[PDB]
Amino acid sequence: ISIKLQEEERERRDNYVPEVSALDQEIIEVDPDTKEMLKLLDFGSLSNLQVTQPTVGMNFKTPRG
Amino acid sequence: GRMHAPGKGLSQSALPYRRSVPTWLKLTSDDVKEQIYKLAKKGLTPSQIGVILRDSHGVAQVRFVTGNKILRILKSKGLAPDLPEDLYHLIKKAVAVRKHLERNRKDKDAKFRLILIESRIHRLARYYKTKRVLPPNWKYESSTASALV
Amino acid sequence: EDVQGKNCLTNFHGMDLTRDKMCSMVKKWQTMIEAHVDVKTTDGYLLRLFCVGFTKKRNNQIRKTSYAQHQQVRQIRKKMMEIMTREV
Amino acid sequence: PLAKDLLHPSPEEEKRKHKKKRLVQSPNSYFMDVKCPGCYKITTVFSHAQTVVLCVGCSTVLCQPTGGKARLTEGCSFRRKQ
Amino acid sequence: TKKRRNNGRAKKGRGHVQPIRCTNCARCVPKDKAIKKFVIRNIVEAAAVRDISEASVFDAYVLPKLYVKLHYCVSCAIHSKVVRNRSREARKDRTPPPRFR
Amino acid sequence: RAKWRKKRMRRLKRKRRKMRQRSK
RNA sequence: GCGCAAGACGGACCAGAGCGAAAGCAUUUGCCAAGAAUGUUUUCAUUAAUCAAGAACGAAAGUCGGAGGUUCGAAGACGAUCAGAUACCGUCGUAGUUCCGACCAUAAACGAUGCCGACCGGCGAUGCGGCGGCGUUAUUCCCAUGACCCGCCGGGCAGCUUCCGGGAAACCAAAGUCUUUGGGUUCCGGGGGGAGUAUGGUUGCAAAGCUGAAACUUAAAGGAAUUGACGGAAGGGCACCACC
Ligand SMILES: [Zn+2]
Repeated sequence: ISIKLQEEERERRDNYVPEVSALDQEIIEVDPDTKEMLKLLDFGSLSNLQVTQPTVGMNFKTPRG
Repeated sequence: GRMHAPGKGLSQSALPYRRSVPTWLKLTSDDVKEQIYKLAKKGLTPSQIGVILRDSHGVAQVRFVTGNKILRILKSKGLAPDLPEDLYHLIKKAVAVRKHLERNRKDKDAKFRLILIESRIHRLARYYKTKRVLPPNWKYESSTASALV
Repeated sequence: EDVQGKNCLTNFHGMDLTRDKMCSMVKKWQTMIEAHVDVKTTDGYLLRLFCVGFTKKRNNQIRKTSYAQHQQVRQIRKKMMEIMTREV
Repeated sequence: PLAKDLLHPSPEEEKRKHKKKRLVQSPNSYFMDVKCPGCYKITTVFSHAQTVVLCVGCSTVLCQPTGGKARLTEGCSFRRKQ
Repeated sequence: TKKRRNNGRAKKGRGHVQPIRCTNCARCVPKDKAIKKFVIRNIVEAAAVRDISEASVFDAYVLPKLYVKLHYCVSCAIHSKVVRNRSREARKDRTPPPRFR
Repeated sequence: RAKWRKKRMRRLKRKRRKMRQRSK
């Protein structure tokens, strides 16, 4: 079924945004490989970035069998 | 692919575009030929001389240095042998396979390989007789072959 | 070998593993390596010793199988054959 | 794909190909200039040498042949020529 | 007409495969064509374990198992319901049956 | 089955070898 | 249960794994000759592809002489089942199965798919050789060397996917690049039977192998796929005119 009053209620639910968005962060964690891409994008002056240490063991596959 | 095998390998040598001797090699043509004569008197075939020179003295190609080939140099000095090296090595292998074959009469597979080897011998002998390298009456004898080797 | 007054005295005669143990050890995607030696002890006993071993999978291995090459198992068998000889 | 530039492949594309299958053939070998730790003479050695190369008078082995590039002994250094 | 791309076998790149005997018939079957099962069972069933531990002189004794490799011909695997028939498309599913669940 | 008919046609030939000879 | 002997056989590890021209090849160690792939700024310089004649090898069975004969087992002798069984089931058991030396040259000898060469889509694995790269492990170190990990290159056995294109379709990355019809070359087919039979020739101790008709007879035989009907094929559901 479809009630337009229920449509209005669900639109009131949909028109919800927090005061502080989820995409404005003081610090954004960035891999060393992404930092070089941003360097190629002349974005080396970004101040919210923080380069992190990548994982060393190159073990990202599922065992076979 | 291979003549007597079903293989289709691709491994070989790739000469560079540079036909020119590099500047760090300071050996003159006459000095390069002197090593050819020296190593020819120790029972070294042209293909052995080439690898010795390459590995030790920095001589990538002698056609690029002296403007000639090793067998031509040896023949001009008179140090070339009677049979060509490729035909010499084919007859040597035929004697070895045939010598193993009297102590092993039930070895049916060496009997196949010997047929293949002697077919290859006949092919090279035909090619060389058309080129007037071997006398026209030369013939490969399965029993007398040891006299050639 | 003897019966000393209601007691019979025994001596070592052989040794072997259990069928359950052996059958549990034999698995598929690995390699089996076996050897046998004949060695005489100092005091005059002649023994035939058999040895078995199996290839092991690694902690981070992704591949299914852990087979060993033929010259790798001829070395292992050579080492089994010499350690059993020197220790008897 | 469907518009790949066959005339001007990048250096990373061509170095990854087989030597015969490149646009122009080129070897993967080189001559390297080896120094014995004890002796003072400096010797040119092929990267894929098949013969045990040794000093003429200093009587020291420089390399041992393997299935690919020859293996230098410990204490011997080298540098590619040009 | 041809039913299976592999001819009902596992033979690829070789000429001859040594035969084996069916466990049920004693029939000669190629080793790559036979239906093989590894059975690891208990010597005593759950109907006898309660009567076995109460008579065991060892505390915490673990009862042994039994390891048998069984080979079937195509006829016995079907008669004994080891292997069923299935639709044309399902025939291409070669994942082991979900028994490990 | 063609195998049996092949076997049958061979016994007939083996017997006709005897009943039809050069000496006849 | 403890020993002794005889011949045969190499389980489990053993895989859509490897090697070989194909038949085919699996306990350890040693000797003998052989081989592919990879590596190569070595050498010769067209030396090549396919092949009438002519040759080498060729499962199993089968034939001649020597040796040995465990097991299994054509023939044969029995006991069952059956309306009948000269069969299927069971008890024996000859030749044979094993080895040495000569013949035989045939298989659903199959990928039912000749060999050599070029072009045409992806993806993950696997076996070998080489090249590069964090990091674990051979216990705490020197480097190489091995066992893992992540990629790249060449040659192999294959797999998944695709509106590459083909095909009667099943299906095939070859069985594609075919009326937009020509890269090279060998063998072989021409509706179904008679018939791979007769006859001649040839090989073989034999059994047989190779080559191989005609008279006559016939309107279809055949290949793929589709709806049913049936199955002494497998799974589910319903009914007090089915059972409990
Ligand atoms: Zn069966």
